[PDB]
Amino acid sequence: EDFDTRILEVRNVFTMTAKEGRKKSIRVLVAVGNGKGAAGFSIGKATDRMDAFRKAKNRAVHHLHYIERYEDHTIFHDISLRFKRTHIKMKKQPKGYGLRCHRAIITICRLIGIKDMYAKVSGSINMLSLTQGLFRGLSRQETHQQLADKKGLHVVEIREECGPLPIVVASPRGPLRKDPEPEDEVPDVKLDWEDVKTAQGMKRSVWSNLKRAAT
RNA sequence: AUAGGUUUGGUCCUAGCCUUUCUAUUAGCUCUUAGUAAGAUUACACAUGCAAGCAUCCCCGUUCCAGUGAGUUCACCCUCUAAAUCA
Ligand SMILES: [K+]
Ligand SMILES: [K+]
Ligand SMILES: [K+]
Ligand SMILES: [K+]
Ligand SMILES: [Mg+2]
Repeated sequence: EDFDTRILEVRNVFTMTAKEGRKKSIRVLVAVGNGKGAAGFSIGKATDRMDAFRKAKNRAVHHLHYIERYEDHTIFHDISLRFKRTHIKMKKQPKGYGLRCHRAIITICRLIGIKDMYAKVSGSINMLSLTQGLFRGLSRQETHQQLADKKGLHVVEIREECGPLPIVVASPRGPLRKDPEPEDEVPDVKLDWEDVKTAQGMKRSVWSNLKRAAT
């Protein structure tokens, strides 16, 4: 009773049979989630649409991921991934930002319990790949605690709204290293041109930052 | 772009086209009030009226303002140095 189901896609797939010719089947993608991190998805197939809905709904609950939510409202860090030909680039956002993402990601996020996030889907906009990719990235996100333990260092959060106050969000449960992490003068990191282009005010889009209903 | 529709018996990939947003002109139909802003398609031809005077005569001004977008890297910086203002 805690879990809620929401349809993502309904497709009329067809095969050819010797006796009848075109045989119509229903392929249904559904996502189930209780809103507290536990969410899954499944594909249900049946000649009747009701049977397809049921099969997908009941099978999705046996394939539940657990999503680590930072402060139970957003992701811990920005996740960029490619699943097959679909690119999903998700950004961590502050409280009150909303779900500025593809309608399907909005639906899945509400089931997971993420309230604030931005995501841009590029490449193929296949619904199967998007869902499978979204759950792949969110499942693999590293929490602040896991980072502190791996690095043996404090994770200190700097917030602009709190000035210079150092907020320690995670500390290493084991021994704390005494050597500071080597500060590379120039980071050899791969930058997304779309990010850099926006930061330099070089991106004019009439469709970006349009006023939309509360999500 | 938070995207959407569309190739096929069907699936996936790629791809073009189109949809949704925001402005400006024109057309159809329709139209109550007030304030404000803006306002020939045409460097085609133009009836008529007006748009430059001032002032003890000399001078000064009419080389400005206003208009248009035909032509088109004459517009910017540096160097140098006329005219002009500082009786
Ligand atoms: K397309
Ligand atoms: K009209
Ligand atoms: K005079
Ligand atoms: K011109
Ligand atoms: Mg001189």
